[PDB]
Amino acid sequence: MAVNAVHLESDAFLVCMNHALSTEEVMGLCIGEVDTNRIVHIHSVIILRRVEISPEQLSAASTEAERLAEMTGRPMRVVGWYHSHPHITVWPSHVDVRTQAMYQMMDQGFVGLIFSCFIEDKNTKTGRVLYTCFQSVGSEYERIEIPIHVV
Amino acid sequence: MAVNAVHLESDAFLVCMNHALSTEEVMGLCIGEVDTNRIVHIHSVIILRRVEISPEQLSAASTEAERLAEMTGRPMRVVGWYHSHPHITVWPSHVDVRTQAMYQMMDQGFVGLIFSCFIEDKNTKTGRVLYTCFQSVGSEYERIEIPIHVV
Ligand SMILES: [Zn+2]
Ligand SMILES: [Zn+2]
Repeated sequence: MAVNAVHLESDAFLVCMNHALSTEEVMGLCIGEVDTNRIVHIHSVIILRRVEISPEQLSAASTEAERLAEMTGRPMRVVGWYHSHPHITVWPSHVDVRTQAMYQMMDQGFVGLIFSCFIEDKNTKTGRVLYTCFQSVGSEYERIEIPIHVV
Repeated sequence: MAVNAVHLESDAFLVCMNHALSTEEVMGLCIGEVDTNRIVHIHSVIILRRVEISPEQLSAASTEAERLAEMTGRPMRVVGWYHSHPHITVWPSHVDVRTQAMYQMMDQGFVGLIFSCFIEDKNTKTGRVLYTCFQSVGSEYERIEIPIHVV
């Protein structure tokens, strides 16, 4: 079992929350660290528009990794990826599962993260936001949920 | 200081050594882990032919990351990149420094690794192989050597 849990610091949570409400095609970059107990600490999340990473994406990631490392004193890095599900259920689409899968070909403890304000019940007057953390598992891959906590 | 030292297990060393002798354009992928003391453990190295990673490169990396994690029990990942300097000095070319620099925009503790059997003295009868570990540091980037040990 690669990752036991994911500790998401409250500020990075609020960022994902704010974009989950956007309700509009982008993807986020989770930045933080991993400790002895296979726990992924996410201190910040940056949201921007085979495996390829644009120089625009690199500079944004590096800038926050600098700001975080300068704050904490510890070295930071990209540990996960975020995107929103405003028009579908919070669960990872089969594309997300196959995407996360090839991400794990590099970090193996890499993490998939999804927020969703979507509600199919069109008669309820009650607000809802879901957030799940997932990975991937011959033959096809499938979702495996990772416990996620907020600090 | 992102990384204190690099612990390179003896078998991964021999691999880099074997290709350093090839004397012939490829690049290697260092696979391992990082611990509390900012030490990069490299358990294996795979050598194959903006930031882009081919699906051919991904499958190779994942396969060894599986084999290592199955052996050690701990989760593995890509921690560095290797290439040989058979026709130049062991020191990182300015391209290597700029390459390593944008690698660090993702991992920050990511490591550059170079082996070299090159000897400019054409009158000496004595064999030599150098290996250095480096990173990158507004304005231009420059080489910063990382201590490297073999297990
Ligand atoms: Zn999706
Ligand atoms: Zn070079």
